[PDB]
Amino acid sequence: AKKILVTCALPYANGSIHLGHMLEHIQADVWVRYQRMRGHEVNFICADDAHGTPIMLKAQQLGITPEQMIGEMSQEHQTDFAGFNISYDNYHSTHSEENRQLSELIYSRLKENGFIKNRTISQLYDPEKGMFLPDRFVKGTCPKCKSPDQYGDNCEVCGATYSPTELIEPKSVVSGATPVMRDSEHFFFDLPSFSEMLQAWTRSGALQEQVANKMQEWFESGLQQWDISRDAPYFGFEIPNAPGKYFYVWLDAPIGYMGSFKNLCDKRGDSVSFDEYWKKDSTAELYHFIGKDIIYFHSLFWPAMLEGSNFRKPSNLFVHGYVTVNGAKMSKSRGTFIKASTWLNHFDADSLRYYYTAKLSSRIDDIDLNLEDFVQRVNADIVNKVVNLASRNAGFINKRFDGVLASELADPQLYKTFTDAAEVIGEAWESREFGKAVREIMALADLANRYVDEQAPWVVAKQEGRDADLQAICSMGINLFRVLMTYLKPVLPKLTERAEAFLNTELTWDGIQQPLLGHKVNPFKALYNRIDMRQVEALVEASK
Ligand SMILES: CSCC[C@H](N)CC(=O)O
Ligand SMILES: [Zn+2]
Repeated sequence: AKKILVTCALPYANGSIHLGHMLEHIQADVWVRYQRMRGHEVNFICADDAHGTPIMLKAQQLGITPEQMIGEMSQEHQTDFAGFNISYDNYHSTHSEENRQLSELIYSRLKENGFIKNRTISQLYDPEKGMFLPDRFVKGTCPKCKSPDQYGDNCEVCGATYSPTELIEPKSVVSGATPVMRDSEHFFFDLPSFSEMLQAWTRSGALQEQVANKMQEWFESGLQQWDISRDAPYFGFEIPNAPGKYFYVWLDAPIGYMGSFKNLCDKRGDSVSFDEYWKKDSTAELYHFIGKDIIYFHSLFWPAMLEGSNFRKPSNLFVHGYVTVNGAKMSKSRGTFIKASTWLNHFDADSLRYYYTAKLSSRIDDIDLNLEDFVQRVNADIVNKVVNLASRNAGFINKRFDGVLASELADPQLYKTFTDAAEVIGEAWESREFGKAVREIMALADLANRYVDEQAPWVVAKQEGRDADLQAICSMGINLFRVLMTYLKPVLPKLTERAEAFLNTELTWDGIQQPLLGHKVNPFKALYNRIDMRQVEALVEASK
């Protein structure tokens, strides 16, 4: 049995969960649920990313403490993820004593080992508020086209890009005061010292080809020292021995993966597992599921931080693409920027889990939620292929055979075809070729429905003396449903629970080798109903 620690990226505390987050958390959860079904020790770890200047300022604007605000969003996030049945073993916060201690420990080791440099930089500063301004908190007039009210390093009228120091008549977004350049000592992590180590990691063949290609572009451009400090006022962790200095959010954020695991171990009273998973000699596996917009932090800064502080590095990074809706980036004006909470007012979680899983692969390409296709595919595949095998057969079993399945399989060869597919389907789940697994499963579902059509139970049922034939056919279909629901158990947790209640059995991966014979099943109300485009139209309207 493997020991596996899996994470998803830590959601920003000052935004609601949306369908882009859900792609990542669903992808990870399907993989995690499969690994648990194969008997491994799995720890699925996440947390909110709760630090930084935007959070500090938003809390001030709301007139509440940052602690109050992040606490409220953590609850909102966890409610949403729970509604999608994301099966975390722990959901913590980067704003935690565990992450503080681990961030201070890693920093102190990096510093003792020679990987922290001090250098003075010059940055725009709001003298009224009394704070350095990140680029997006500076506004002014575009130096090229003279358009007013442009933010940060780019103009949304003419498209020009420039340093915010080039803005005409610059203003602080916080106070309206004119910012000035001010010097400040910053601490830098010496990423370039890890170049050779990181290049060897890139060539090993573990990472997604597309990610390794991006890494080569970054090595070509040249690694640079990384500014990991921010001046007060800040919401984050203060740097030991450096009054008025804080760790930049992105330094402490991946350490939050460790902090969340430490929290889980401590709450369990488990004094051994943290070191078993994070020491350099670990035999446990560590996987980060992440989006393509945060590769650099996880593939360059993070392994180097771990190496330099005497911890193990990730076994793999699993990177996915962006979510599009109807082929395009999510659009507020079109109602396609869809929150996870809004989704659940209109559809169940299983429908989206299924749709994403059917499109996902081991590559980093974007995943398109085409809403018309969503309706067609859920109805065709879930209602009419898989659930149909239960719904078309269970009525006869319950009404004419007292709920009892036949004592033998009607078509043992066909059953073996279904169980023989377990190796390829499981390999597809394992390798993250989710679309391939779904295609195989639905090909089997087509065979199962062809079997039932060939036996014509709606004819057999009306013909005198054919009761045994009817029970045989319907029991065979139910056993095929049992197998397909096992293969789909990582994908469709709630439907699976309903299937298990109907079948009077928990679905295990190995259990498919023992069909249900001479076995009582239960009645059920609709296992899964059809959806329609009116519901899609309502979702879109509700999201505008
Ligand atoms: C350690 S992963 C942290 C991920 C960031 N919170 C994503 C973002 O804010 O864009
Ligand atoms: Zn301009």
